[PDB]
Amino acid sequence: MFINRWLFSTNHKDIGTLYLLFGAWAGMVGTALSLLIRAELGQPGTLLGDDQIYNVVVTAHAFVMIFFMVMPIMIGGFGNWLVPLMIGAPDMAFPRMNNMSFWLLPPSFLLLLASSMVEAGAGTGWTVYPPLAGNLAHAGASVDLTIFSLHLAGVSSILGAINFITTIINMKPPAMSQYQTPLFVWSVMITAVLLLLSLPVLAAGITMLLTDRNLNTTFFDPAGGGDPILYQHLFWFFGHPEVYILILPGFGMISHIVTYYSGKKEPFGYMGMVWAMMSIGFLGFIVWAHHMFTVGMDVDTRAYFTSATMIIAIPTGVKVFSWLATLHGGNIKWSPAMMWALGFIFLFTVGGLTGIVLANSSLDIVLHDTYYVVAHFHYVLSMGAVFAIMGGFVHWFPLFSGYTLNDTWAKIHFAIMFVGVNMTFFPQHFLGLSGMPRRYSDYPDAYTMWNTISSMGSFISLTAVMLMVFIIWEAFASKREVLTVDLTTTNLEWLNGCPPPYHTFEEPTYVNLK
Amino acid sequence: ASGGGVPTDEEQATGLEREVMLAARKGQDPYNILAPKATSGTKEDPNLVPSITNKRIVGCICEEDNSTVIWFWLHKGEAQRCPSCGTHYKLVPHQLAH
Amino acid sequence: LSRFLGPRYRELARNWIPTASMWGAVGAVGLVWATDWRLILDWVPYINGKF
Amino acid sequence: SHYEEGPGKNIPFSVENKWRLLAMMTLFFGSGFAAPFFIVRHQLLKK
Amino acid sequence: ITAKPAKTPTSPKEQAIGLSVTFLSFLLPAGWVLYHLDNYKKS
Amino acid sequence: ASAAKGDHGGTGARTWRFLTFGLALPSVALCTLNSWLHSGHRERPAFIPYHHLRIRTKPFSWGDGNHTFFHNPRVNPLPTGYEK
Amino acid sequence: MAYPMQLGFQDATSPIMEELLHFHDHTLMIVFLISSLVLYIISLMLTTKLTHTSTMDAQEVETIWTILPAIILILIALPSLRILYMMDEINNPSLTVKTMGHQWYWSYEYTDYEDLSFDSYMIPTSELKPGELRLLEVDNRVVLPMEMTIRMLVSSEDVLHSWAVPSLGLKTDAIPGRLNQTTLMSSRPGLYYGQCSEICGSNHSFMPIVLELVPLKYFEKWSASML
Amino acid sequence: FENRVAEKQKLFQEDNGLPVHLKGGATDNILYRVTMTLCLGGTLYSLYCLGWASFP
Amino acid sequence: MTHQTHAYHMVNPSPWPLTGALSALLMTSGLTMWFHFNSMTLLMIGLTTNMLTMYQWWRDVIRESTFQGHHTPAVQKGLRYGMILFIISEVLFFTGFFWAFYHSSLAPTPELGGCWPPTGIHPLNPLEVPLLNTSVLLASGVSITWAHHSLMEGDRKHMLQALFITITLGVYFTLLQASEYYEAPFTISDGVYGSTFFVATGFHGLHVIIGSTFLIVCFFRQLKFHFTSNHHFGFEAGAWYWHFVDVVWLFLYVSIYWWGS
Amino acid sequence: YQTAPFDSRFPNQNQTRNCWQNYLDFHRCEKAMTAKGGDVSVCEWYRRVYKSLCPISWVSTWDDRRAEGTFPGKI
Ligand code: HEA
Ligand code: HEA
Ligand SMILES: [Cu+2]
Ligand SMILES: [Cu+2]
Ligand SMILES: [Cu+2]
Ligand SMILES: [Mg+2]
Ligand SMILES: [Zn+2]
Repeated sequence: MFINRWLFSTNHKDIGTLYLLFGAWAGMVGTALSLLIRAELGQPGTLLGDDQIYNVVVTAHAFVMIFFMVMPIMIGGFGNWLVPLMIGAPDMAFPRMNNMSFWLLPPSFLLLLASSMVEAGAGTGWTVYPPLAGNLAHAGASVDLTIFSLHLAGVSSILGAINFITTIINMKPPAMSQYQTPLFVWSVMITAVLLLLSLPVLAAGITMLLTDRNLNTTFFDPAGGGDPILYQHLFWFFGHPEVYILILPGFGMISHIVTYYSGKKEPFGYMGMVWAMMSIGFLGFIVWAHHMFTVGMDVDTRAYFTSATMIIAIPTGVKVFSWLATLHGGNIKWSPAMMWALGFIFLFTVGGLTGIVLANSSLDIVLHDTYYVVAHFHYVLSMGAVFAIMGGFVHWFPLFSGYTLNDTWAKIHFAIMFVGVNMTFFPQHFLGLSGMPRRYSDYPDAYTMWNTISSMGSFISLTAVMLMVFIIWEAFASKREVLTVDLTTTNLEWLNGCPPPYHTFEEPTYVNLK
Repeated sequence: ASGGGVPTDEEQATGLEREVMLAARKGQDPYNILAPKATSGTKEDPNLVPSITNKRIVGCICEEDNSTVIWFWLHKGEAQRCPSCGTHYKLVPHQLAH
Repeated sequence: LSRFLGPRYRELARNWIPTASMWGAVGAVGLVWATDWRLILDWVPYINGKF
Repeated sequence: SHYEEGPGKNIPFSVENKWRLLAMMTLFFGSGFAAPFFIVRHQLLKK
Repeated sequence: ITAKPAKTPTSPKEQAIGLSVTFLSFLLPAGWVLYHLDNYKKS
Repeated sequence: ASAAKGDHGGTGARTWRFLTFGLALPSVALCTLNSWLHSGHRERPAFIPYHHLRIRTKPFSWGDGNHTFFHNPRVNPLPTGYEK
Repeated sequence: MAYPMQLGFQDATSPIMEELLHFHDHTLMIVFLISSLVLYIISLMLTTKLTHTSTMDAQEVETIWTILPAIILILIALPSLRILYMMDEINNPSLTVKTMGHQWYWSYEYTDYEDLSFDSYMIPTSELKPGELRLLEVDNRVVLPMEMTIRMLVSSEDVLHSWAVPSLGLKTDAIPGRLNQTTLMSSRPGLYYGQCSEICGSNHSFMPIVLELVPLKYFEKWSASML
Repeated sequence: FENRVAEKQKLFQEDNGLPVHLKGGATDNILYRVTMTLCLGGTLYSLYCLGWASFP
Repeated sequence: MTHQTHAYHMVNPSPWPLTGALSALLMTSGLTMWFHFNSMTLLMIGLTTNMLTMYQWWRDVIRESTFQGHHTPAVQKGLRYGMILFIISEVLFFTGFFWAFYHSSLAPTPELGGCWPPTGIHPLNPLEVPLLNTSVLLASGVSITWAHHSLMEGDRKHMLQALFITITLGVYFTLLQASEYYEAPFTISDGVYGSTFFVATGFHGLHVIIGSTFLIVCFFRQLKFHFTSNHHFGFEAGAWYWHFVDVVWLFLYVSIYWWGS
Repeated sequence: YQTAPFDSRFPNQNQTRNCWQNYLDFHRCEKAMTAKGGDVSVCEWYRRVYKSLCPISWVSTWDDRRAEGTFPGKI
């Protein structure tokens, strides 16, 4: 019974719930790791020890938050939960395969946990670049385990990418065109395509790294004629699409949240919005090298990559401005989710603006490998991707559970986290302009002030993620059942009540062919 | 070349596959594979929404190029109208179900 | 000689295969048991008549 | 499908007793947050 | 979004309890390990 | 190096079966002969301890950890030199 | 070097670093414009009881907000690219120094004439003489002639490392088996600090760079007394 | 040859309230349990090895 | 409600995803044991449960489609998409390896002799067996097509005959390639040339074996009358995969065997 | 001679080949002036350049390779 339901599932709703549960827990581990990082940097000196134990921590932080919290939650959680409901499908195209996608995750996570236990773990950076990641500077099972964890996580994500594209394309009502599906669905259909094309190149890269250190190959070893830079190309070819794969579903949720709380029927410029994500997804494939400005490449190619990278601002701009245009004549409701949506719009703008700066190779020479880049991506990840997750979570919680959250508490939670993340990452812009490198367990005396303030902010964030856990408990402890939902005419996900039954759309949906 | 020996759908198709196969040749569509064609939608010529129960979700693409489908439950009883454009829809019992 | 060929004969051999194949396995293992064949006795955890 | 439906029934954990739940959530998120701390400890106690 | 009153309301005391517990479960284990860091760094 | 040839406008199974036995298979036969005629056994290459070859940064997970998988002693020397 | 409570870039010791400061100011001016524009529009949208929830025509305004960002990007791109080429410019150096990253120290090689080569290691915070910088002082500074175009060639003898010196606006990764080139040109004497800008193991944070720039005369006598 | 898909269609369409991976008999069941056993055991064995390798 | 009125397939709870996920764990960690603590027992168990899972998972799929009739037209169109997409991810997997190769051969490092093929490497002759392997794969392309056409025309014997010829050519290539490996005067350990060669041609080799067992499966399904002249996706896929395989070999031949040697 | 001058055939951030080429060139010229006499003329230029640009360790190992005859370049 429990087994059949929870271990042998073929239900998009239950698999989606299983994901959210996996993502939340992984989110705890990643938070703990981020605290050890700021604990180590909150006072001049060494708390843990050498850059090895420290960088092992920094590496797990990245893998956990990227592959185990953000991706599972947005794509597996919201993806599986909402997609079928938004297009009127009974389930997904491949219910069984969908389950394997999920179950591949816990093992993948185990391998990553195991890696930091055996030997001295993997202090290579999330980019696990060779020669440091090689069998000399990093002998032992650790890196190999890190590689296998990544293989599984990749197999999991492209299997799911296959499911979402097939479902989304093949399972909509016969009269509904693609230009009739909601932005969130488009958002995951496009993210699914990026995963399908980038993930395999990564697997090609790390498999080459695996043979280099166990089978005596020399793909990245100069001795045999290899090239450590070749790994950089392969990794980053996936590495960039990967960050868009991380923000796109967030773009979608934001479009849904802003529109709903503005009391609007639809988002402003729907086709412009579809065009924008498609452009973003595409340009995202031809700019990888901006991560290699100080590697010794030709000035000309270095010029190409700074330009190509900059044009991504245009489409992203039409999206920011569209969400604003959406708020326009709206009847605004200051709900928790709307608060998260507004924060995202601003904070993400700042963080992406800061990324345009780094787009310049000349300036990037002095900005690369410093805390400026740590600020850039935490703005777009800690107050971009994450803010979307929170807005979507508080907005759809009633649909998933049937129960409601205490809005006041939910608002307190935003206030605390908003202060925390800004205090944590704002100072870091300075540390980076002033020269503080990345991946250091200690720094010259001058960087003491900002690092201190920065670490204090991380404690406020800790407070907020603790409160959230409680906020979820209370919701489930009180049991206020949902009664009425607004704007369902334009929001299908809610039409079957909270929570929708195990089997929805048993009998299709009627859509006329005008 | 020359010869024979492989089964055909008409002779080897089973389950739901066969059901839609036959149903399809009689011109009927019990498993909603095709897009329902609209009527004039007037109070007197409502769109007839077949159903296997007493309510079915209707999605109304008000105007041809619309990107937003208006959704709502159509119940057993008097004809009902799309909230954004009138257009009558009336529930009807679903015949063929095997 | 061509008579052996036939639609039932294919099905027939298909049917008789388990019984006669079983005999070969029985005949083979039993023959190993009769000649007390060496190298397989290496592979048996129990019946090592060798010290 | 003998799968029960409705609030509190579409989840793999019991939500019927708020305090048993409290315990479970506490172990769940708790064990997740503590893991990194004990891993660092483990690495610090090796040689 | 409307909802029925809580089937099993959580009074302030009850909340104060769940909030305290939630905090301790996060702060204790970490605090302990962190409290003994030096002992580990010295074997 | 060709361009193309005999068009037979109607392609059914008979056409593909025709190409199989009238083109595909005959080629496999010719090339087989060709490769059976050019079967010149090259004398094992002169050994010279080049550093960019016979790489060994970690002993292989099998045997004496110094023997590559499809090791052919006749044409593959160990790092030290030819097997025997 | 960096001082306490610093906000922006370290003071430019060389001309391209000056050139960068000005470009950054330009770029930063724009990010301030846009980021404040967005914030104003947002607060504007959320401050009225007036509603208009019916349909709104897009596209029309959609050109303004697509052509504008396009013009602004050129305004940044142009200056950026110019400085970019200016860096990879045809110059003729009067000296060539090599540096080789190693797991936890850099070694320099001045070999145009004689085979001079030494190791540069960080001074343990324990053996620092008062007034010496905690994680930045090295035992053997890399001495070079001020006011002269030097050609640095960066490589490594093990894992990846990155040789950087912010005041001069330099940063070049050190990849084994590779010779990356960079032009150093200080326009003023002094001590200029930098640090390894690439994760390379346990002591990644403890393998600094200290440039000491004196006049040619003193440079050559130093060079000789060094062997 | 044969052609008895008709016999199997019937066997598998039989309303015995069995899941497809068991609808076919007793062997389905033994195969299932063997597979499940090996997987769980293996998983247990793997955890042991990791606990073992974690230590110097 | 109760009785569905959509043409889709609601698959029964299967333990297979869990079983295959556990399998991946066992094989990955098992490789880690083999590579480090010199043990294969774990790797052996993983390979085992894995075959078990694939057999059963695919057995059921056959049950649900051929015996139970759940593969309505809508369900099939979805399977087509899935296969295409899968083949795509594969095309991009091989792309990492051609990138690697071209990267190395177009800009040979001095440690190689500053040339390509590196000094000391004696490349195979494209005009010998590589040319043979090429013609074998290409012929199975025409024969698998003949098979497909017989099937649609209900010609049982011929489809079987063509599918058989196709399968043996695939095996012939496997053996031929196997011998080439054994006679090759270079190894995986011979620098970047050997790496580049053995892993690209090697992964492709693995794919020819994966494609051949697939066609074999198709062979038997046909012996058992599973396929109808009109519904045989299992074959369509096997066929698409098989072509992906010739094509990859054409690039290998031209790039590694001819150009880069 | 101050230091190796700018070389048009090696105009980018990567000088690896610059070092490599001149090391070859020198030793190739050397071998010729030897096996020809021609008053044992000498190609110093190449050595000045390669010594300036090539890190010691490379030159060393190459020399050793040339010693044991495992040097991969053709001289
Ligand atoms: C979801 C996460 C995310 C997102 C969306 C982005 C988006 C962008 N990032 Fe990225 N970035 C990261 C996460 C992300 N990044 C990470 C993880 C790293 C570090 C990885 C590592 O090396 O470890 C990184 C690193 C990184 C680098 C290299 C730094 C280095 O030297 O190491 C660069 C450089 O080009 C860069 C640029 C950009 C650009 C141009 C965008 C653009 O998408 C920004 C677009 C947004 C806007 C431009 C604002 C909105 C638009 C307007 C308001 C229009 C008007 C504005 C203008 C005309 C400018 N990023
Ligand atoms: C998803 C991406 C993500 C997120 C969200 C964060 C969040 C945090 N990270 Fe970051 N970090 C990275 C990804 C992420 N990080 C990456 C890729 C690197 C590069 C590593 C490398 O250099 O190799 C990095 C590097 C990095 C550094 C640089 C270390 C160095 O280079 O020396 C630092 C230091 O301050 C740091 C700190 C933090 C902090 C303080 C937080 C805090 O903001 C955390 C706040 C807590 C949360 C926001 C999580 C709460 C959310 C949930 C738990 C979801 C709950 C679930 C439900 C509601 C269902 N991170
Ligand atoms: Cu990028
Ligand atoms: Cu370093
Ligand atoms: Cu370093
Ligand atoms: Mg770097
Ligand atoms: Zn309507």
